[PDB]
Amino acid sequence: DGTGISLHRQLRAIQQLARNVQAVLGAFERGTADQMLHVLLEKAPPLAL
Amino acid sequence: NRETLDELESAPQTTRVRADLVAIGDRLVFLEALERRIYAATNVPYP
Repeated sequence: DGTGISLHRQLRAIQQLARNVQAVLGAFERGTADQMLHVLLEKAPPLAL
Repeated sequence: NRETLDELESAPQTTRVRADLVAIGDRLVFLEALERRIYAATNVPYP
């Protein structure tokens, strides 16, 4: 709109997007630790057996 | 973004005070029984 509102809402949009990208690029660090428990339960016989 | 913009204080006055320290596991907690200190003759019940 040619005002500072148009600038500041753009800076609000970039700061919204900076949260999500660092979230999901951090998610595969945790999704690895998710899956390794799901593969260490796939080959898991109980100690009682 | 990355904000982290919470400001710090000015390192205030650090006095020595007879309080009561114990440690419970990893954490280190006061003990306080506030009867003879703040509620002795005040005639208001302890909460």
